[PDB]
Amino acid sequence: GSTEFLPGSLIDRAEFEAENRRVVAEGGEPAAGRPVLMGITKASLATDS
Amino acid sequence: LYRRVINRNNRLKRLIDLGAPEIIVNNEKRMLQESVDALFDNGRRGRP
Amino acid sequence: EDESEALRQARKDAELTASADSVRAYLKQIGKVALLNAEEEVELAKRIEAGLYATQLMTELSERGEKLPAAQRRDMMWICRDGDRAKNHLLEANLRLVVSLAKRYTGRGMAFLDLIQEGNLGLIRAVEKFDYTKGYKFSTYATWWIR
Amino acid sequence: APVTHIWYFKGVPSRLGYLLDLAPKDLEKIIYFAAYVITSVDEEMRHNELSTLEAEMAVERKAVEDQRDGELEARAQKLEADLAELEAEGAKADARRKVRDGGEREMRQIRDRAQRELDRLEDIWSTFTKLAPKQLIVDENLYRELVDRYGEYFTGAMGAESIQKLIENFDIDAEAESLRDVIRNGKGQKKLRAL
Repeated sequence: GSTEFLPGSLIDRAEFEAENRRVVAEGGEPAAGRPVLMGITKASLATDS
Repeated sequence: LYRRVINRNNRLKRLIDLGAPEIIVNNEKRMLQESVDALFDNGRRGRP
Repeated sequence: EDESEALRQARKDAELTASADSVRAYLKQIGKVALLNAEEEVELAKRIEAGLYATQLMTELSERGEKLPAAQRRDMMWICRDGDRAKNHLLEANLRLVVSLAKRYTGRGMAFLDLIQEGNLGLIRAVEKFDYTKGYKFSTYATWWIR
Repeated sequence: APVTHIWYFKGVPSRLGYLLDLAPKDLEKIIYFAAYVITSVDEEMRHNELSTLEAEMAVERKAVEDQRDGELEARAQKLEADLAELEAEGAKADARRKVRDGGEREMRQIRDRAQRELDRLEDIWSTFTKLAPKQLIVDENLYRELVDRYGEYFTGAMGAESIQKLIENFDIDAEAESLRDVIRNGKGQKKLRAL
């Protein structure tokens, strides 16, 4: 895309959609991805705390 | 662990301030590095 | 066998090894200097004596000296460096005696490498206070200082 | 003396290894005083003096050639003495060729030794030519030769202070942009490594 998003990364869909909405404005371009599911251990390790 | 690190550091500074062969000084530096690594993680590298 | 690039590359690849254990690495590093004998040690003593004398002369010449010409300055600097290098050479020769002595005091208090380095300091002291004119083998004098 | 943090040196991924683009083994070899690393090289000065330094290496090589030719003439004289001592007096064919074979083995071993001296000399010269920063050299004998021939043209050390120097002279923005360009252009194992 065009917003600090390395390919192959995992980010919660809420922030990803917020950044896509913020990037379609101020110069329209998409940052695309696909839903993925990760185990409970991985999800708990990849938290914001 | 803290005593080991202090001893190695003081010995190294004495060695460099007295003047010694580079192989002796390097052995002392390696010992100091291993002591610091033991302080934080005992057994992460080599035998603990 | 011995010749035709048979085992020399094996020796090289063996010497190019991590040897993650610090004591084994130190033994490998100490293994690269040959042992000396009475003659080699006495001329090393001569060289270090010359270096010390030249250093004292230059210290005297520093204040209350003369504008030393290059012929009278470069030679003194060279003999100083030669003496220091000879001292270093003797030390690296006799670290094997140091470790042989320090192997016996293990098992209590401090570790093998700490004992080795203390013996190395003792060897520094012994070389600094050695005297070749007495006509004695250096090992006997150095053992007392190492201990 | 500086010491590296074990957390950032040794781990499941090596943070320091990824940062400096060095294998974890390389880091240990450097950190634990087992080999030398070329902290920096004087690029422009090396290029400027490459012509004259190649001249110096060429004349050293020509002196090597002169010494091996002197060895050749010495063994020619030895062969002449062998002819005088064998083919002039009573001897069998194999008896008179035994000294010839002894000479053959002597010159083959001497020329082999001169050859390996030649490989070590050209290895020294080649390593000087393609010497680059953050390049690792085992076999401290080669480092000693490189230092005594070429004390300048580069600075290399061994240990956590050498690693600290490497981290010091690190164009982080340029490295990141190069990694991003590799991400955009190259694919595959390079893509995963760059990620």
